[PDB]
Amino acid sequence: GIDIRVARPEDAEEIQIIYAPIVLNTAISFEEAVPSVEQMRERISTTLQTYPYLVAVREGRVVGYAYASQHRARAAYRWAVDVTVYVAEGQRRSGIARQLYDVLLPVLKRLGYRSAYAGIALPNEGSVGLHERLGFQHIGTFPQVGFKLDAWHDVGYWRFDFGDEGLHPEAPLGFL
Amino acid sequence: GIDIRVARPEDAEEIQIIYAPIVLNTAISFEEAVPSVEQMRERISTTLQTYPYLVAVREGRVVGYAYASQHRARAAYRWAVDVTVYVAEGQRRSGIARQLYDVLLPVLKRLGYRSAYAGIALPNEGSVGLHERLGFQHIGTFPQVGFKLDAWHDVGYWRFDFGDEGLHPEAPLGFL
Ligand SMILES: CP(=O)(O)CC[C@H](N)C(=O)O
Ligand SMILES: CP(=O)(O)CC[C@H](N)C(=O)O
Repeated sequence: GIDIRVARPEDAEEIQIIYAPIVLNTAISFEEAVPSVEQMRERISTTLQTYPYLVAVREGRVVGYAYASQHRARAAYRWAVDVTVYVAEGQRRSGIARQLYDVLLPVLKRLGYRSAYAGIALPNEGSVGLHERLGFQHIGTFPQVGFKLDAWHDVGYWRFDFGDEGLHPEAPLGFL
Repeated sequence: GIDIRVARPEDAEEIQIIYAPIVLNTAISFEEAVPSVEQMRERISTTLQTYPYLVAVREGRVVGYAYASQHRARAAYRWAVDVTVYVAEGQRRSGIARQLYDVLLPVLKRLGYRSAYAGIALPNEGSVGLHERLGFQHIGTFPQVGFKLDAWHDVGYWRFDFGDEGLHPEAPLGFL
């Protein structure tokens, strides 16, 4: 009942089940083509080489996942990280989401990142409240920055601060 | 006498001369490695395959350049584009920058983009005023997102709305 494990490439099929509808029918993800199970399988592997990738299991099945990712490419951005959480289309009011974050965030802090950023396609008052009750501060919005499903969607950014200012290179999740 | 030209890889050298010290000792660019002339020569070629790359020439020399680049990776971001302008560290109080934007922006609009974004490392009253008097809206700031030269830097984003809501795929600057 909502236990959080480190993900694995074998969990690709159940992560795709969650992600496929989001891509086809929502503007939650700004992708337009559904990645295959094998494609999701390479993503998980690639991510785990440097970043945490978590899954939330319930009754022995994956009902949610969360992974971190590079914020930007330039060197001076290395203490910044993107965070991404998708719960399965129904077991929300989450819950699963807050928990996935309750594990992902402290692990991020340990590795040395100073800030975490979440992209939230607007409107999504449910997703917004979640982040804001975790401590995320809204720091900006890119209006009409994207076009999907015959509509112009804004993208807002929420920052989670870890603090600090001594500056040493962010270590990676033990290179899986 | 302040003339705006479409860049070509032969301008690589003079582009670096402007850009190399900016990387070494400013927070304007978050690159840490100083790019060579060959590296810059490949960036110009690659950019010109899809995006406009401009230079400002006066007295037969480059005094400012400007280029467009992909804003984000995912498909629904395809009508959004990043903009970058660097002028010569002695020919500023520009001038040059305004003339670059006077050319770059309308090209972008005719290419089918709906919004252009400029990322400004803060503080910079010089660059901020420029964008504000051109029509850019401040849409947010990423606080302490970068660390370089023993200091944490905020990055601001300014948006230039081209308008429209009919949505046809952005065309490239007549590919090389
Ligand atoms: C709108 P987008 O595709 O940029 C980000 C999607 C999701 N919120 C995430 O955190 O990955
Ligand atoms: C403020 P800046 O000039 O470093 C922008 C960096 C670039 N967006 C990135 O991909 O890191």
